Amino acid sequence: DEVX
Amino acid sequence: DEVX
Amino acid sequence: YKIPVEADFLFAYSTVPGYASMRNPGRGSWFVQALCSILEEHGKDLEIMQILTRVNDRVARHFESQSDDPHFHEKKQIPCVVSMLTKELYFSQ
Amino acid sequence: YKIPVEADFLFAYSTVPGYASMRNPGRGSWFVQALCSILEEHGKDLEIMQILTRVNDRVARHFESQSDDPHFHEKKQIPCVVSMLTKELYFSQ
Amino acid sequence: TYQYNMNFEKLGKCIIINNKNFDKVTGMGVRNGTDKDAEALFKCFRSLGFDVIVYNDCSCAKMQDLLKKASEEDHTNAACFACILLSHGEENVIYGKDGVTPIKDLTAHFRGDRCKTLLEKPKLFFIQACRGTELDDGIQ
Amino acid sequence: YQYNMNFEKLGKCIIINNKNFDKVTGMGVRNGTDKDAEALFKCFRSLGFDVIVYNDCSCAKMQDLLKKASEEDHTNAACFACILLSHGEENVIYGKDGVTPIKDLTAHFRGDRCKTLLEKPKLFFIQACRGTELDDGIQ
Repeated sequence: DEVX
Repeated sequence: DEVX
Repeated sequence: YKIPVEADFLFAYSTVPGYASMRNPGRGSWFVQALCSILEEHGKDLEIMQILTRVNDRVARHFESQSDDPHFHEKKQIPCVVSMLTKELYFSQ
Repeated sequence: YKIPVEADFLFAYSTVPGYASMRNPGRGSWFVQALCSILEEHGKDLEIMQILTRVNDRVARHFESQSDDPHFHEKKQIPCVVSMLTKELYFSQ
Repeated sequence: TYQYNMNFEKLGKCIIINNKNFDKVTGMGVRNGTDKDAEALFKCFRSLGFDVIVYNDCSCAKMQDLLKKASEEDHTNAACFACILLSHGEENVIYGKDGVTPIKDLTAHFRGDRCKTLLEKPKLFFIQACRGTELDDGIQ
Repeated sequence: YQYNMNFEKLGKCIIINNKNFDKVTGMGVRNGTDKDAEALFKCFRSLGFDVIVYNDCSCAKMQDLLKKASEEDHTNAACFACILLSHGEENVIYGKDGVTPIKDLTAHFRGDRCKTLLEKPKLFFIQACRGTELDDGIQ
C-alpha cells in the first residue's frame, strides 16, 4: 500500500 | 463594515 | 474496526483561506447573521450541509460591504465549509 | 446583484491537510475506488454532498493499509470536502 | 444507517468563545458587533437543544485549556459537540486577547484517539474570523 | 435551492493522470493510477461529462490545460469538473517536472476570470498526498  |  | 482520528469533524468557516471576514458593528458579522437566521428557520428540518449551503448563498447574495475607505467598499464574501463527516446530520428526532 | 469570485467552488480532497493518501497498486487509490463505487450506484439520484459524505464513510471504514514497512502498516484515512457551493447539486434532470 | 445517531440523553455541549477586546500589543482593535453575534448564536443553539456556555475575552491559554478540559469530559450521553469561535484571525490561526494560537491545536483535542467519548460523533466548529487580508471585489 | 441543470451539456471533465515522474523530482511511479483514471472516466462519462484524459503532464502543461479550459465558452454547460491524480504535498500537486500550487490551477475559474461558469458549480477532485502524517485510527 503506497502513498501519494 | 469592519473586518476580522 | 478502526476509525480515523481526524474523522467526523466539520469546520464552518466564515470565509475562504487568505481572505478577510466582514463584521457589521451594528448588526454583527455577516456569517453569524446568516447562520442564525437560517437555523431559526430550518435548524430542525434540514441536514447540516443543506443549512450551511444556504448560509453560503445568503452571505454571497444578500451582503455587500459599505465603508468610507474605498479599500473596503462594495466588497463581497463567501464562507467555507470543510466536512470530514461520515454521515448526514439532523439536529432532531 | 454581485457575486463573490471565489463562490461556487467545490474541492473533494482524498485526504486532510498534513496527511498522506493511500494507493493500492493493483486496485487503485482508496478515494477513487470509493468515489466510483458510490457514483456508479447513486450518481444520478443523490446530492453531491450526500455522495461525498458516503465516500468519506466508505474510505474511513472499508479501508485499512497493509504494508511490510511498519510505518505504513494498519493506517487509516479520511477524505476532505471543501464546499463554497451556493446551491444543492444534482447530476440529473 | 446513513444518518448520525441522535438518540442520546442530550444533544451535546455548545461552547461559544466571544472575543471582543484585545491587548493593544496584538495590534487588534475592538470587535464591535460580536456581542450581538454571541447572543444570537446562544439563543439559536439553546433552541436546538445544546447545553450552551459562553466565554468572553479569553487568552490563548484560556482557550486552549477550556477546549482541552471539554474534550476530557464524558460525552457518552451526548449526540455531538459544537464549538463557535468569534475573534480576530489570520490564516490557520485564531486570536486570543493575548495573541494568536493555531486552530488545529484547538480542535486536535477532540481527535478520535484523544476524546474517545465523541468517537463516531460529529464535532462541529463554527469560525467567525479573518483568514488573511485579501478581499473579494465580486463580479457582474 | 438547486443549481440549474437544464443545459445542452453537463460540462467538461478534465482528468490529469500523472503516473511516471522526472527523476530530478525524486518521486516514484504511481502504479494503480491507470485503473483509477479509467474507472473515473467511465463514471463521469456516465454522469454526462465530456471527459478527456491527459497523461504525465508537466506543471506548465497542467497550468495550460486549465487556463485554456477557463477560456472556453461554457454558456451551454451546466458545470465544470477537473480530476487531479498525482503525487502531492500541502497546497501543491506534482507535475512530471516538479510541483505547482493547486491555488494557481483553480484560480482560472474564478467568477471574474471565467464569466461563462458564473453561478455554476466548479468541481475539483484531488487524489494526492497533502503532507507526511498518517492516521493510526482507534478502537
